Amino acid sequence: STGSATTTPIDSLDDAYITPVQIGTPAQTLNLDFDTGSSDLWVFSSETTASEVDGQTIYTPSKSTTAKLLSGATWSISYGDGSSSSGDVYTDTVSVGGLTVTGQAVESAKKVSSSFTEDSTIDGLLGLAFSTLNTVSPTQQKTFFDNAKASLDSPVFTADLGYHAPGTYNFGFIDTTAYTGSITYTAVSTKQGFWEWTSTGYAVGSGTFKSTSIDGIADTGTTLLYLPATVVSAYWAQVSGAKSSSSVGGYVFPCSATLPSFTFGVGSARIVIPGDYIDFGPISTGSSSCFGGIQSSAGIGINIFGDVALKAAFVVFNGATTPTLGFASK
Repeated sequence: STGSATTTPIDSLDDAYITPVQIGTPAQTLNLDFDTGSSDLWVFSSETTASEVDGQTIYTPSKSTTAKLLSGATWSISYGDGSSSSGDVYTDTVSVGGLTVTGQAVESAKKVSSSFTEDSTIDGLLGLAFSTLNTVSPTQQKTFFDNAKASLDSPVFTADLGYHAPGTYNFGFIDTTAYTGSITYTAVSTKQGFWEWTSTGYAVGSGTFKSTSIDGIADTGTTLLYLPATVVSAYWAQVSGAKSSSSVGGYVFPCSATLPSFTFGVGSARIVIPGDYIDFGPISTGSSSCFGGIQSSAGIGINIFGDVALKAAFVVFNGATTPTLGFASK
């Protein structure tokens, strides 16, 4: 089997991407944030505290003939941005882009934090990291991909995120028309439960490539590119007037600037992020200070290849017995 679904930016900045997901019988379609940095599939629901729902579409398990309470199971998760959610668990039929999993753990939110409430466009998350990170207790549950894997034509999924435009998540096949050149594959460590890999270096603009190992994660659920302070300083030093602002919470730059590109290494291959992808717009409406898309990972404790980086590439998440990651230009 295979599946193919379009993923769409939630706003004009590509802050996140949402993908329609069918849950239950008859289908209830929710728009979920596919997140390769976590491993829970959770949804706004009929059980979510009413004051914490503001415009989201909810899953109502009592209206699904295939929903079953997973008795005694609870979940609770916190994300890198400090947001969180928790609740109980149902199993139900879940389909993405024509690919169907029966008995998928669907984690129903009883509580969500303010940033989730405030984001009316995101009806929940679909985790695509390794199932060892799943938070369900006392019986850990498998991700949608893990459940689908044995049925897929090939044990892979791909992320093809657009810049200010829709893109595609495919399951079970590699669309050879979706990228240029060849795909370069690189080793993955699953020791921390992430799609963790080591970039071979970077360049700023038309500058020379610096060979240096950068361990980080491929994370579709993180908006920005978080790299070591040395690398980030070298980038922003090429933008007149750019500075790190503690009050804003990172690097900002004059909105009048033209940003240089940023290149990252994948083995001997190179992925180029155009300068425009690094512009996240005014810090507040009407400001001439703009937020940067490359930020320091210092104090996160991990480097994160988020959407800013991933949307510059066609990315293969290879879930074979020994997982790997592939990157191609597009």
